[PDB]
Amino acid sequence: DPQCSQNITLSSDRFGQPLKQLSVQYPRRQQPAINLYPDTLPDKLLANSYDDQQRQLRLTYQQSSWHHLTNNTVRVLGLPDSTRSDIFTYGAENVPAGGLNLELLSDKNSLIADDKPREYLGQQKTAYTDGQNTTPLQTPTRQALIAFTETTVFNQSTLSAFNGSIPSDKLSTTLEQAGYQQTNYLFPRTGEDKVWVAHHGYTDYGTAAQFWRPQKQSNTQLTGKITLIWDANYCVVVQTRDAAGLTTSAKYDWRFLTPVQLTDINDNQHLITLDALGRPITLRFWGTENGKMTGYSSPEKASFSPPSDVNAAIELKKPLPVAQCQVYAPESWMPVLSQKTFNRLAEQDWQKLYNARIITEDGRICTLAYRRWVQSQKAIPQLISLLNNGPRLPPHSLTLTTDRYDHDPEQQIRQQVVFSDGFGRLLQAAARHEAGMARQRNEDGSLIINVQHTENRWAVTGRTEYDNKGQPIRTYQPYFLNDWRYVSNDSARQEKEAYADTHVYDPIGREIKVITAKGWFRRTLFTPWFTVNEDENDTAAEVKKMKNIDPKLYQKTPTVSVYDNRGLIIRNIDFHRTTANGDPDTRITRHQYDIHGHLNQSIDPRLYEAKQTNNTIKPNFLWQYDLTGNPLCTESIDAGRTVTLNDIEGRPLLTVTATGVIQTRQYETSSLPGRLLSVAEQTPEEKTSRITERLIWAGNTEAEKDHNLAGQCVRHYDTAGVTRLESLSLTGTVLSQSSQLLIDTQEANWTGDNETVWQNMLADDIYTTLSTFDATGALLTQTDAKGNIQRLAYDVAGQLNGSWLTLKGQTEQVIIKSLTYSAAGQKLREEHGNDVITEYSYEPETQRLIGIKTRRPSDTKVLQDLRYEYDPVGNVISIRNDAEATRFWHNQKVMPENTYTYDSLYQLISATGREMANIGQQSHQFPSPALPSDNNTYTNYTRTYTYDRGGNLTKIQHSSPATQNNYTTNITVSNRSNRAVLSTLTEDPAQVDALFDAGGHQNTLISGQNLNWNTRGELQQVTLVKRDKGANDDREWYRYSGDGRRMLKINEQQASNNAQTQRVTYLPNLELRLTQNSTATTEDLQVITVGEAGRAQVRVLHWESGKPEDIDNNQLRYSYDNLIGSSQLELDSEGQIISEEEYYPYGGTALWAARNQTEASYKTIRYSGKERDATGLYYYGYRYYQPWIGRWLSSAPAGTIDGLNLYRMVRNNPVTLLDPDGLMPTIA
Amino acid sequence: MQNSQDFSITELSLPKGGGAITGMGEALTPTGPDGMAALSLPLPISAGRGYAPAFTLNYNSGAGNSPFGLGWDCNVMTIRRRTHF
Amino acid sequence: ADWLFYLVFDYGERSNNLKTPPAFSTTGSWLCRQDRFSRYEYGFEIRTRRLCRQVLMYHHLQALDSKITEHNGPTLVSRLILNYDESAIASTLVFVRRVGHEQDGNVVTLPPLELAYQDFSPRHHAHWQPMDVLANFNAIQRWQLVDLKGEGLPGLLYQDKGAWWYRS
Amino acid sequence: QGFDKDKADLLHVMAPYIAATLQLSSENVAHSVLLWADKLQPGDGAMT
Repeated sequence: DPQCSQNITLSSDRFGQPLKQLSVQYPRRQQPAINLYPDTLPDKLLANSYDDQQRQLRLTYQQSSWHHLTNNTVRVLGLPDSTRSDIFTYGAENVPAGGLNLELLSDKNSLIADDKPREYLGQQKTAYTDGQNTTPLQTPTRQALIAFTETTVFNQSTLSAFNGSIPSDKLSTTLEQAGYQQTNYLFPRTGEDKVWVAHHGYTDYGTAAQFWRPQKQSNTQLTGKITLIWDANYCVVVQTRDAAGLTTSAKYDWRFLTPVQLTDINDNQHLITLDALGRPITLRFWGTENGKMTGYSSPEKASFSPPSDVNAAIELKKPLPVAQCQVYAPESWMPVLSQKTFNRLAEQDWQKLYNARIITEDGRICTLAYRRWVQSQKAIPQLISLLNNGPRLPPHSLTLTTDRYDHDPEQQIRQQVVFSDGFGRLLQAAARHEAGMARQRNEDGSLIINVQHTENRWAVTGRTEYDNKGQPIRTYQPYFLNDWRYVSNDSARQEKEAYADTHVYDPIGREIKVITAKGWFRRTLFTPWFTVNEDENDTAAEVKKMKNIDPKLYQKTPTVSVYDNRGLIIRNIDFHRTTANGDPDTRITRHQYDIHGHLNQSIDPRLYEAKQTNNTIKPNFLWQYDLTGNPLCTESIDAGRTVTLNDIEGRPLLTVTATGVIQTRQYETSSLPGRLLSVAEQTPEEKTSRITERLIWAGNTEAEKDHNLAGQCVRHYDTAGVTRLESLSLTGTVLSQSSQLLIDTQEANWTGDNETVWQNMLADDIYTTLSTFDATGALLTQTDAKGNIQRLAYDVAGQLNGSWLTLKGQTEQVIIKSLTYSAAGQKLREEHGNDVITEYSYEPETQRLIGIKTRRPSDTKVLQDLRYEYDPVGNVISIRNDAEATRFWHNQKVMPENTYTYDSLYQLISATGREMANIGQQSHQFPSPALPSDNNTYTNYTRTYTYDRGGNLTKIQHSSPATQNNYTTNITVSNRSNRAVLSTLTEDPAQVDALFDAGGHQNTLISGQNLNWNTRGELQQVTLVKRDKGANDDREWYRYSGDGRRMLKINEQQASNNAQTQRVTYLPNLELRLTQNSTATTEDLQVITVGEAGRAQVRVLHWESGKPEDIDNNQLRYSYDNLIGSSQLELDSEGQIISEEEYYPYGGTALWAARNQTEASYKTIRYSGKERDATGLYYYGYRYYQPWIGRWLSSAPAGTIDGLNLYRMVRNNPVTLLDPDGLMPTIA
Repeated sequence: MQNSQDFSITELSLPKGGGAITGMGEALTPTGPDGMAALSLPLPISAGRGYAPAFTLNYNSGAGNSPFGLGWDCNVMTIRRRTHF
Repeated sequence: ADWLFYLVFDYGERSNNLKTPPAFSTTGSWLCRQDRFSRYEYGFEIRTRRLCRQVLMYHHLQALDSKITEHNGPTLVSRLILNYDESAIASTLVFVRRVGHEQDGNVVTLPPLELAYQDFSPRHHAHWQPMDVLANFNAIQRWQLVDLKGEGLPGLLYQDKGAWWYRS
Repeated sequence: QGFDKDKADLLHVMAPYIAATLQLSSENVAHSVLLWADKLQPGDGAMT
């Protein structure tokens, strides 16, 4: 089974140019009698490794031409003119015996002969100019100045990708508006029409009296041109200009012809200092921020002399008026002569050594000359000492980067040292950290594993060994060293505790075997048609020398990628079992590619079998592309069909979504840069496209330069409100931003051109946030929308080292007293303002958490104490809480651990844990917390999870014998799609699709509650209680920002005597909560959020009105989060417990208790760092999640998810994984 | 990027320092059918305007003597009478 | 005055000391090599009596930059130091160092490239080996050392009366 | 299963299938090979 391909030149010109070429991808041989495979492979592997796409003969034919400007005085050869590329596909049966070659191909009846199925792939033309005309020349000038490049983008057949959805005349018009033109084929055949092309890469040239330099350039004719202002000698570009009047410029260091002094579009200077031979030594920048100048002092004001010696350069004081000062020591590998040795040799021997070129003119020891004198027995013994009492360091460089500017009283210097080899590859890097324990570097570079406390600590990271091919063979885990100097490699290798991996490479340069510090390894087997990838569980049986899942489960369960003969992956086969002694099944995902090699379609294995049975079943995905590979259409059985058209600049102009909403984008014209001005859209039901977004862009005036806003979007009108940029930093970040939200009854339709009108669409509560940043750009001070101020501090390494909060009108509260980080920069120790200490433990061999401990140092009381047990890959197989049970436990002190079982695909099979004895059935409705006075108990439970062939959870079986909880959750899964609902909505899989809209958004949340999705696929409204035509429906509704953030959540109850409205506004660093009863405000609460949710966030509850009588003001809530950010323990300002909560793996509440009900009402972040809404639904950025099901509320947009099931919740492993904003970023 | 060229001059951006140490390289050549050892060393020639002479010191075993020492060559383009026969 | 950049080859007419950059325009003779040689394949003697000692790059900063006065001439920006292990028998390149000079006279160096060549040392290596294999190879009989049939090493050819004999 | 012999000449129908399974017979060679065998009846009965 070899793969084989061949490139054939069919014809060439008199100057050797390839006028005609053919690329041949040969088909796979059919199945042989004898396989000749190693048989370490799973059964049914080779059989499932054969595919029809592998048996195709692919003939890619390319035709081209050039210009040859030849005469007795000129000889310019090979100037491209044109090319055309077609493909033919033939079956295996069409391969001639002996394969293909030129004599067969030149035959009049050959496979590439005319009157054959030539499928067009594309064509290009080069347009030439003379610097005078705009009109393309018939032939090029000697100068070969290129005017532009013409590329064919659409065939007429590729316009079928629109699937209609546009009028025929609208489409041709739109393509012209988009800059596409219709033209003929460059290498036409009898029988064809015009195609659509794009012209791009336009250059206007200067003249012969100048050097023929480009003067003006643009990507397309739809945008403006940048102007290149050349220096006096036309050597470098000095100044650039653009359509918006935004210019930049630079002065050059003429010794190198490199820019050194640069002017931005804003009044912001950047300056670098170069040394002899051109290395950057220093960086400064300065300029304005808010109508006044700040930054680093200019060089004529702040004198600075960069240090020479590397240690001298480390032992520096704070006030260094420089950023990133570099110190280079490339000479460090060479031995040198110390003064003692030289002074002894200084009489007579140095002369012989000097003449022998051992002693260099700069006092160094020449490597080869020295060795020669040793070999010749001429070496002087006194020199031996210089090779041993001063171990050499690899050539290296030191960076000194300050945090703040010259005038600041505190300027920590981040000290970064990098070492490299003689091949230019880094060996390691290390940075200075705060005092603590570190490994010791001995005098000879030996590594001492025994750590001791020290002032001088460097975090050594990325230490790598290489094999002289640049293929790193060993990674060392990061550690702290009590020095900065390079640690010897021979020493590190024998410590063993100095943990490292091993990478075993083949002759190709691919990794075959990767062995980690634990001895576990990955293994990859390559064949010409497939790649077999085994993880650490798959190989677990071989690394035996039973505290985990029996390794038999993963024996022979590799992931295998099966390729076509073009190198594309057509099948992806997983093998699987749920029991250790089972017989693994074959779960095969199928893919097909089009003639251009683009993915045409993909099919889920569940749907595949159904599809073979019923051919009316669609693939999960289908795509259609233009000739350059831009998808024009995508259709997903789980997300609907959309069509998109971008113009010749690559920016989108028109898109239609699954639900038929047509959205178009208004951009700036060619006299302008081409920036987006507005977004407008219309639903099928209406006639006028409404403006949902409007962007006001800055120009180049002084007011803009003064606030670093030249060229920025300054007013962004969107679907929830208007965001204003008032000021940017010298470092390019936000110093001042403010906003207003839309009136609840006002839709975003920002029509006209008068902001006077736009202001009347808005509420008058304007929120403003302000910031201060250091030179690096770290946030130092953050003022929220209502004036509360967060103050941050950073350590010598640049990491947060403490935190404070000043409430408006009050004194400053310490939030964090102290922080320590691991060598890897992971939070290691944290000491809170409530005298609660959080300690983390990491497995040093894998650098991952093995436990978390939370304690009060005043009574040495451990509140939380977790341990995480992992399998060889990193799935958590057990979570154990060794802390004493809390005060909410009625005579129950012991807490058994959480046991997890996973299948071979790492889906949960089962999980155990504790739950409130009275938690009842898991549903969308959440139970009241127990109070300690309730004297409630907790029980153990187990859940079992059943999944289908597409990864959908179909059944969850809850069991807790203590109260005989027996709750069976039945999920009805579509038989055409992966849309799925509970059996309580429907039992019939054929009715499941009816419960979703065209875009895959669920229509019904729970039976009786409808879902209103807007045009953006965002959830606009949830019906909570459906009523008659008298009483209003209880409902909740939302407003979202231009980037999809929930900005506003309104909870509207319509109860006649309880029609409470909870207006929750989301502001940076503040959740603003206004609660009104049917007539007036009952509560007005500012929730100040210090730190990220899911990262032990501390919240402050500040009331301006309606504070509960049992709560003091300015209440602090300290969260102690688990492995994936779920909030389990909540403490008050003294470290006393407020609440405790456990979750089922999918986020349902298993256990919940609190000190009070009043306090319980303010806990909003519950699971994996996210807010639990009123409906039980969790909000994740761009998605909502249903924890009582274990599924997403709406499908992901096609293309954001690497797998095929767009409704799948975090790979069916919510124990260890989390997915910020609900859209796990592509690994690509 | 589709519908884009690489002949576009768009930035005056300053270079960054630090990183691995490079300095001078050694083009030790993986020669084939001739079987000879060879090494090329670059000269510090500024591009200038973008048109600059190309030089290297070429070591070629068996090359003979030269202005650059035994086995080394100046690599200057010349037309010469053939002395081979 | 007509050009912006200059590549200069130093044959010993200027200083190569690290303490100071050499001028663009210098005076003084260049220096002869010990390994002097001639070539005659063109019908006349061509003789090489010098070798390049250093290579250096200069820029005409006055034409390139602004605010430049006095027209002092091109200023070096970089140079290579070529040290040779020189003897009359042979002169080989053994050290190549790239250095630059700062405007205050300081010097920046990179780790040099060191080269080494084999040595010819008959004064230490003269190893006598008896040879039994050349049995009866007699200078005064019909014997000769010749390569036959394209082989690289000579064999022992004996020309008898009526036959040739050969040991390859 | 694909082609009805009374709508499509069975020799034309089968020539592409034996062409693929035999050693690269072109359709005219495969057609001729099938015809040979039909005329020959190379089997126990009238194997055509």
